[PDB]
Amino acid sequence: SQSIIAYTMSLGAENSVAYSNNSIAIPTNFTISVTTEILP
Amino acid sequence: VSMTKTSVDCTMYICGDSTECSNLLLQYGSFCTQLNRALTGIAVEQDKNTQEVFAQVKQIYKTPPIKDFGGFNFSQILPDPSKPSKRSFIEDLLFNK
Amino acid sequence: KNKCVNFNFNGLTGTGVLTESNKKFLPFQQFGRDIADTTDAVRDPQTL
Amino acid sequence: TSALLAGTITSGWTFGAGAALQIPFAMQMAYRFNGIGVTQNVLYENQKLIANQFNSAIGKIQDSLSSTASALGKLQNVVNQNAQALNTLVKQLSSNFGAISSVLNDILSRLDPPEAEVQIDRLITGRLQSLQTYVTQQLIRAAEIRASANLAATKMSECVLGQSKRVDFCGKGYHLMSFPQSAPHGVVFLHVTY
Amino acid sequence: IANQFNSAIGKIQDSLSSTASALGKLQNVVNQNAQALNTLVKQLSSNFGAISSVLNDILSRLDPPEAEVQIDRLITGRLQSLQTYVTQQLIRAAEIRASANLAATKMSECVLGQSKRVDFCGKGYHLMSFPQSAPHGVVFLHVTYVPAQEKNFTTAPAICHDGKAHFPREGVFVSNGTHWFVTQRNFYEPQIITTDNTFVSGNCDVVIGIVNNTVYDPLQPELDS
Repeated sequence: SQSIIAYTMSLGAENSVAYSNNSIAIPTNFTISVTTEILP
Repeated sequence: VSMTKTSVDCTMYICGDSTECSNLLLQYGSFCTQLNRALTGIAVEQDKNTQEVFAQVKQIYKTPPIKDFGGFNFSQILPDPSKPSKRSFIEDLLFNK
Repeated sequence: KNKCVNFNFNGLTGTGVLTESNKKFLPFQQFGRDIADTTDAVRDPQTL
Repeated sequence: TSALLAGTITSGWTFGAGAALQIPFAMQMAYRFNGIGVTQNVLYENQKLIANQFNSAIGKIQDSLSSTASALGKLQNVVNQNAQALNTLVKQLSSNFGAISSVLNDILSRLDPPEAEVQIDRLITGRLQSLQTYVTQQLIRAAEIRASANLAATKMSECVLGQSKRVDFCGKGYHLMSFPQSAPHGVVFLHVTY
Repeated sequence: IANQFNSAIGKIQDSLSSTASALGKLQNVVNQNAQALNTLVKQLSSNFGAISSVLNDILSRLDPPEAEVQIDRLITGRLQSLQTYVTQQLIRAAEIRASANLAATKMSECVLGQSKRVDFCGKGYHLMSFPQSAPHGVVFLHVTYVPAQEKNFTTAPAICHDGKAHFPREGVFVSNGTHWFVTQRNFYEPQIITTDNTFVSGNCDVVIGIVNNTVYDPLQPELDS
């Protein structure tokens, strides 16, 4: 029940966040990442 | 950032629908095939150069309805949602000049 | 017209499709040319 | 481009390092002023002056771009260099390359088989050289544009998604922030400097 | 942190062992190099309008007055096929040369030091890097710091204690709804608002967004001594 489909490319989801004159978002936890990078 | 993506048929440019010309061109080897791979490889780089520049973020953001930015007027840089093309007043000057 | 055909005119030859247009040829002109010396217009030798 | 503005204007430098954190704009510049060895008292005490200076400076960009035609000379040369290669590629078809005539029909329909093949062998060898000259040119021009994009890719990261301590990289003077703008086959940065 | 790091190293082994397309940048180098070397060998079998592609087919077959004409066509064709190869490899070396100067830059800034260039030594805030060799290339493991969980807080630029505006020295003011603290921008570590964590400048009648609150004096308990 599969086939090939054509569509308009998505640019990513929308994550509009609140903005105001008096609000701030400070993090409470963290996380260590390890990203790979290959170069010739 | 980018160039105009182009491709050229190495046969039709030389032999303009000529069977005799094509029969002789076939004896020259893969000169015809090499030139399509080069121009094709170039066209891919002009599509990568826009992803490595503009697509620095997978996540899309938007401005709020109330544009309170401490007295800074960004209306000339931000896009015009009332226009057909979602671009700014300064972007209009660049796509016209 | 509106069909891929060859051309054998009084002074022009090639292959392409003929369509009506708003161009105009002088009484002392038969066929036109673009910037690259390639033909893109022609006047019929029998009809106007 | 509209996203990077909404991130820079409202989140600053955090959306380029994970999730986007809200920071007001008047509080953003206070960190940025501290990012160049300037205490942030000068900002809050003079917010009206910083805004009138910035908004007045943005207006000069419109008048300058709308009046100076040579401003976008870098992107027009990229288009002009390519078109000259295309027309040059087509004009060579009209050349004979030492043959009887540049047209195959004037040879194939005129001369016998064993004679026409020699005249055709020159045009094939001549026209094929014009392509390798074109392909090699665009293959070098694709290297210059590739370095200009890798450069702009860095400026969209260091200057836009943060604050650069590199001198004369993100604009002349002490850098605060940047605001990109699109263009045909290129980008245009609006660097802010102190 | 030690467990978050050792856990991430294990994921790299899984991704590299399963996804072979991670090293696609290095396969394109050997493949493009091999295609060009194969293209030359195929060009040898081409006639270029001559009687035959082989030399012995012409040297011992035709006479020198006619063999030199046929031989000249192969030499004219095979020689152009070299200039097309040397030219391509001579251009590809530039792209490799730019990648080496870049990789050398990352082996200096990202590895031998701590960089502050955004997204240069890996996505996020850079801490360190660990290089790893590979065939005809180099691999980096960029260790980074990323905040994960957020919380909304009500902030302010300055605080009015008794007519004087108290700006912070490090971090920024926040509020849990009723009480105000000082905390670093990139981590929630609240502290009591005191004269040591602040800097006085001006008065409350100029700064915008200022609020009224008290600043704790460390010399308070000495008054009752």
